[PDB]
Amino acid sequence: DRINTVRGPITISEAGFTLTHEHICGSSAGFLRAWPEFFGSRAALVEKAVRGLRRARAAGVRTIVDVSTFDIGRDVSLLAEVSRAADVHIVAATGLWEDPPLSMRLRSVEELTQFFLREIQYGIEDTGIRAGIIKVATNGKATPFQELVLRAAARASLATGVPVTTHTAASQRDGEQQAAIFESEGLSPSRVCIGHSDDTDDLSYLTALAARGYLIGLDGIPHSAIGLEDNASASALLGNRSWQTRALLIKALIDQGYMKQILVSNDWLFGFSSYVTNIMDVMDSVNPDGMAFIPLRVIPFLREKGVSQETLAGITVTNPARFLSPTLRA
Amino acid sequence: DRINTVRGPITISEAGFTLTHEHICGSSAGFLRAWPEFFGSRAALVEKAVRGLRRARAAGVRTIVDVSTFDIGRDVSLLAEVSRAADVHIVAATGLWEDPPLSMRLRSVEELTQFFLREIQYGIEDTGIRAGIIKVATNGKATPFQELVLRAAARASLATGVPVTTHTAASQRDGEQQAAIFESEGLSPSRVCIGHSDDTDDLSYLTALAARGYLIGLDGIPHSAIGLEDNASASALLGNRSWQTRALLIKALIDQGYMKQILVSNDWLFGFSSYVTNIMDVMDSVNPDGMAFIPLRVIPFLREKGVSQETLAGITVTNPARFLSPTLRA
Ligand SMILES: *[C@H]1CC[C@@](C)(CC)CC1
Ligand SMILES: *[C@H]1CC[C@@](C)(CC)CC1
Ligand SMILES: [Zn+2]
Ligand SMILES: [Zn+2]
Ligand SMILES: [Zn+2]
Ligand SMILES: [Zn+2]
Repeated sequence: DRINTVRGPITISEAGFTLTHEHICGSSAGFLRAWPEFFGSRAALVEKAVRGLRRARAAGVRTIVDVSTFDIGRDVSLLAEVSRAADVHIVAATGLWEDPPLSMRLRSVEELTQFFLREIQYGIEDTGIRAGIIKVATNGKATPFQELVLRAAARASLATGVPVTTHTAASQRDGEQQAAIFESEGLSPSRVCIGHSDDTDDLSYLTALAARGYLIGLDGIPHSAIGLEDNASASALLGNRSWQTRALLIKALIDQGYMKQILVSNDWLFGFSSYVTNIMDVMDSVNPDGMAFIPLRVIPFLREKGVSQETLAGITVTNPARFLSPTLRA
Repeated sequence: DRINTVRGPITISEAGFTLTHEHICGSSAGFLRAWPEFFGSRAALVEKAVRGLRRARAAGVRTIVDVSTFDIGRDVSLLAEVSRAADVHIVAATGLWEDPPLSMRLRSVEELTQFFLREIQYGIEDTGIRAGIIKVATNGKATPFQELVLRAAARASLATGVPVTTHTAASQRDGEQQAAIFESEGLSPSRVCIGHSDDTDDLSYLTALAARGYLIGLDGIPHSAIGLEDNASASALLGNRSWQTRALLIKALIDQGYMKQILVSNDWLFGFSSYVTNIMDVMDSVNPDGMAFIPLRVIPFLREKGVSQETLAGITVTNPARFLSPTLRA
């Protein structure tokens, strides 16, 4: 019962209020090292992230789970530096997202399992920092390689107790296939969060997952392009459903009896090179609260709509602790 | 008139016998750092590369051009270590090959030009090592992003005098479109090598490029799967034309008056993670000479077929020096 962070193991009690799907920087493997000026400078990115995490900490956040994989350009040295300076725990991820390079896409399920286990059990690169979560992705029907990634993630989870969290095209109901593959490997749904699930309003899809034991990641609450006029790229990324609409899915699942299975987050970033240039500026204009958006805006909104403080504390503290603490069956 | 290597500038005289298309390791950005055990260990890869380069040096090679880009997982610290230990100059590359990540594929022609110029004029990552060549790629008709890469490579070459070298699907005559795009930006064909050109027997394609001034990269001479029975992956990568057939294209271009435009190489590697597992073992069984294959087997073969020593010295020493030495018009 300890959770690996970029600064070492922490007890479940130390995690506190936890955002379960966030990014310091959404990039690509090697990109921050090769082209730091894309972000102004590495120091500028560090400074921005520390300011943002300090603001989140002032609003009550104690831990974020950075679900950046290898192919999101996860730099655990950057995460450790930012975590130290902001006094916010950061859980790092292994796994693979939607942009694996050839050297990953040509691998077998066994090889991929070895790589994920390396990052969980030994360390990331030469840093000794161990991942506390496994991140995977589909965008519609899984590609053949994505099927291997899902299976390898299940195998790594079954060996270590570390949970799996997923990226979906929620409107395509990807979670159903993801669940099918995970269960074919014997993985407990208690160890899996189906993420980007606030991208859909289909309650039959969401409750079908929750009914069989999955955690539901409502992780992009502030993502919306409403009020951005004539920005095609921002609308394609963020959608045109309001943050209130996304947040009300939290209340819906509470009202259906799934309060213990909800995980809430911002899916925010402090740099973002894997999309159009200046998307970060657009996103910061939409949501200047950044990662503090959940505690500063969503929690009071749900309280106004009748959700209790106790229930929201369970969702933001108890559920992330139960999810992250390593086990085969949570 | 100095050429950048991973150990600093060298004079044109110091380059000597030069292989113009080689790789220490064919991988993906960040992969060697994240999963060195894929290659046994980093130290094992270093040892293998040093042994191979020492064998090449004993056969007469003095310089190789490592045309690994960012997305081939070029590790210039690895190149410098291997170059020091083997006493063989290594020229590093910028540019982009066929596996760019999202953080590259979303960039503009201007942004890409900035990145290529960074690696030529300032340094690669934080190493201060500067690229001496720009590598680009198409596989058939250029994708929209590949058109931007080709244009940015031309712009970087026009600003610095550093040459461009290309990957083609030679049987699809990619060099014709590559030339068209390069020339639309004003780039001199004297600054461009159209590579993998030994993958085709079409002399009308090859002479059409050479006639307008391009250098012709006959750079995969030992690549052949003849005599490998029932290895689909090796045959798809290496082809079923013999090394003698590839080598005779050198003689053909000499006989057509293009001796000053021929560049010859092995396109060898000491590690190879961007293809099927154990491809390196298959390749080493096909060609145990590795990068020494050109001087030990191809040069004597061409001499037996009537090519003079003087002409082969011009192709292996003079042409690479004229190609690499920075200039707008060579
Ligand atoms: C938390 C306490 C339970 C209610 C009131 C009903 C599920 C929701 C808020
Ligand atoms: C090098 C000298 C010229 C010949 C004999 C004819 C082009 C080829 C070998
Ligand atoms: Zn995602
Ligand atoms: Zn995310
Ligand atoms: Zn190539
Ligand atoms: Zn090559």
